[PDB]
Amino acid sequence: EIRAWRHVFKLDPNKPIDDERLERLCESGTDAVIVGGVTIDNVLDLLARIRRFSVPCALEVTDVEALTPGFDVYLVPIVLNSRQAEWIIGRHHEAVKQYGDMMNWDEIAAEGYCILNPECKAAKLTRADTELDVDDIVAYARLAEHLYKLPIFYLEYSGVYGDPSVVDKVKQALDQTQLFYGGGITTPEQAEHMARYADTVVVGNAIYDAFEQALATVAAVKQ
Amino acid sequence: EEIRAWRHVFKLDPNKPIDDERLERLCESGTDAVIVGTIDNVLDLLARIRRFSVPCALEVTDVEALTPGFDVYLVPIVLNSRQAEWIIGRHHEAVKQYGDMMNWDEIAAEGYCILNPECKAAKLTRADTELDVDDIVAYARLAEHLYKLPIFYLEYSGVYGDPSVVEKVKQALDQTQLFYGGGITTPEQAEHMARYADTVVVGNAIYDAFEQALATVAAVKQ
Repeated sequence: EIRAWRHVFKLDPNKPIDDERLERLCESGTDAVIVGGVTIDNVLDLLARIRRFSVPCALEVTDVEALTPGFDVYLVPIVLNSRQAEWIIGRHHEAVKQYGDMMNWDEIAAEGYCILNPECKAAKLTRADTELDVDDIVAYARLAEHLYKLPIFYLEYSGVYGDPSVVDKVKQALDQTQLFYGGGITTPEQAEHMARYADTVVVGNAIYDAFEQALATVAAVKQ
Repeated sequence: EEIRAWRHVFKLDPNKPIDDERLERLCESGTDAVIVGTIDNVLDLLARIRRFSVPCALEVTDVEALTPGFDVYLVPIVLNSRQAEWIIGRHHEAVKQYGDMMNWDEIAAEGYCILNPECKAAKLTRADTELDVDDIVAYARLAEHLYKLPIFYLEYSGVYGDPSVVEKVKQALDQTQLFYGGGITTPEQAEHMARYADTVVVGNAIYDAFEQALATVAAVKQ
């Protein structure tokens, strides 16, 4: 169950990670490892290596081409602040049309993304409106919680460390919907601060850029 | 209200005059609910409906707020719209302005799949109506297992759909309730859609063929 996740690592399947690092990462105490791009073979190869360990393993499906059976959870982004229906339901429709019959709905959890960094690749691809004040962001969180009833609302700051006060304000609006935070977490203090408000804190880039610090984020959140 | 129990509902257009006689027969018909689809005029119609014992719902299509006094507020989300404003845009605007004083316990989302291109709703929302049964089933799954909406709404407004298609959609849904609306003018048409749809919606027929529209209730109930 995702509700228990407090710290998760996110691995880029196009980025290499040696076996000794993968071991240290998977046995670090993190609650889950998310594979997030991407080819189907590389996704399967990485999964097989993770399965050496007992850590829950999830796939974040950003493109149907890399959709792979065998994961514990399928995290499905909905870009709530996108200007294009494509990134809100369109691509989802295409994927569900083709693969819906083989999907186990118990393993699928939608993530109501609110992409907040304009300089990020995700923002540009999805045509996200990042010019948002806290009230805008709060409105999205409330939509996720009450109207769409998504399992997850996800504040995505990508390569920048977000505003902890915004994360705190969003949390107040949420309840049944879980609050995920991602963005520029490199130090344990950064991890700890966001973890005070976010249900679940996601650590990605630091894995490749500052591995030892990335490992330290676990205890900072979980202790 | 426990909307899962609804089998038959009447939908009234507040811009179309309805006399007290027909309103009363409708409200006392045994229908599970009367859905209302100027603010002082909506309130007037509400008050007239309140003289009886039938649940009254407001389907909200404009940013906002919600006119107070209804038992249930129904919020359409047009899943097959090609524009984000009909899926999240206007909903975001509304929640931003009025979200601090909204009672979500009285609000139910309707995952709409608009299936008649000739209607105003389809044209306004830029709905993709050219959908095969697989397309519609895909929307039904999105409504229940990605989005988690209590209602998936097949809207053929004016035209009578294929009951076989409605059967397939129902077979794809689990906990999400299937509403059907479209061209129901006879009790036979109502009963046949009612064996697959959880809830059938009778609208137009109220105005041009009242006796037959009234007869749709018993057809569904029996």
